[PDB]
Amino acid sequence: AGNATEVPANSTVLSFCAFAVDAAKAYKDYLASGGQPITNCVKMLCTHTGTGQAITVTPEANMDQESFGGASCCLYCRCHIDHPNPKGFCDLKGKYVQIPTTCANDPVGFTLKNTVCTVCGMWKGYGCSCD
Amino acid sequence: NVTGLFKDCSKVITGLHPTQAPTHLSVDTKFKTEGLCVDIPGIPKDMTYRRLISMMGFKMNYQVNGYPNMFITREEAIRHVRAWIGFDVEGCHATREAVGTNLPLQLGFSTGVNLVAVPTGYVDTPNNTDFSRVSAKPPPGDQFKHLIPLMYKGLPWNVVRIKIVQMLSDTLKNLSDRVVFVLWAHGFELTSMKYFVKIGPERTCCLCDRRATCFSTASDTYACWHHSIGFDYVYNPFMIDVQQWGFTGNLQSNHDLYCQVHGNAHVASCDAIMTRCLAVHECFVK
Ligand SMILES: NC(=O)c1sccc1-c1ccccc1
Ligand SMILES: [Zn+2]
Ligand SMILES: [Zn+2]
Ligand SMILES: [Zn+2]
Ligand SMILES: [Zn+2]
Repeated sequence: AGNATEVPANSTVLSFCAFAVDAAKAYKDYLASGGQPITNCVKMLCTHTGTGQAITVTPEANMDQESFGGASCCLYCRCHIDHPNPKGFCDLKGKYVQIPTTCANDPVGFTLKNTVCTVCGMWKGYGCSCD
Repeated sequence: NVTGLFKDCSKVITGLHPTQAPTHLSVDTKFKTEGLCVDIPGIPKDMTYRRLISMMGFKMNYQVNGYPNMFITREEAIRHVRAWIGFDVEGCHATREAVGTNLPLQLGFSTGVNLVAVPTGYVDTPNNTDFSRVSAKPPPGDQFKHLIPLMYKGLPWNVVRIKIVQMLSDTLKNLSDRVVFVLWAHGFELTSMKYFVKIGPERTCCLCDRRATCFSTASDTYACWHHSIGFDYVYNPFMIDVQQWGFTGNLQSNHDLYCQVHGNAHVASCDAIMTRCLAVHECFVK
């Protein structure tokens, strides 16, 4: 009974991060020791003529980006664990997330290490026009 | 190629919207085209779902620098025999709003302790994973009849894990710097550990030089068995699966070959006592 959500290539990393005190650090350390990034993400087919904003209602990838389903790029959603927010809710689930193509091989790692500028809505160091 | 780990146990007839699905496999078929997924104008997200996610199928076979191995060899286990605590869990099945997974009900230890938990699972929602009470029933059959009154005698998991830490601390503080869970067919015991175990790099206690064996979510601090009062999680435990040593039949038949003083009283703590007793006879007797 039931429907599988995952593939065997992710079993080890998801199990490791599902038990860690610090899941984000466990994911970073897993990669630093030669582990493969989390796969089976939700990648979108789009026109690549979007606004390029980091988190959006519909896919908004520009020519330097790829669009992905929000929950699929969130380590906490992927491992089914607590979100580090005060209210425990997710900022990615229910939205699309734009990831630079040069970081699209590891979208979970990208969202863990990067920050969205609250003023322009773009990733810091990957499109932010503020400073 | 798929795994049972994180299997969606809901009875919803469709998959998820691309923004809410945790994986490409879980996205509904209607969004799949040309190898990937598409957003369909007019097809909205689901804002009221409750999807039970199975915690069966953990694989603790990683090799990450500075993080210890949970599963240890027979030789390492023998050196730490004073840390041995037999562990067994009797489960209840998800029912009504979900089907396809086992939830811990009775947690038994070789100390003679049985702890009863409220049937609790990990429920995916539009906003987060809700760790909550779920509908459940004991498995059918005269062998599982004893689990029926336990369905309404459970304690919330936040209380159960505190009691596990307190019991392990009282038992092991003057015996060992660690815990070695002695298991027989580890699958469901490793699933139950998700409810009360945290892992990470080897740490030291907040009040002494001993290695940390406990973690507190209240202060994000670490403690040894002597200083863990009020702590809610077991940190970096070790474990071994006795069944993987060459035994063929069930636990009781293998235990009975060496021992007669532990009559099977059909309860989680008895299976945990039999498991530790069998491992002790195999490794230290004759
Ligand atoms: N096309 C799909 O994704 C369908 S159709 C009915 C259920 C599912 C499903 C749900 C969760 C996980 C994996 C699959
Ligand atoms: Zn999330
Ligand atoms: Zn900016
Ligand atoms: Zn201490
Ligand atoms: Zn015995």
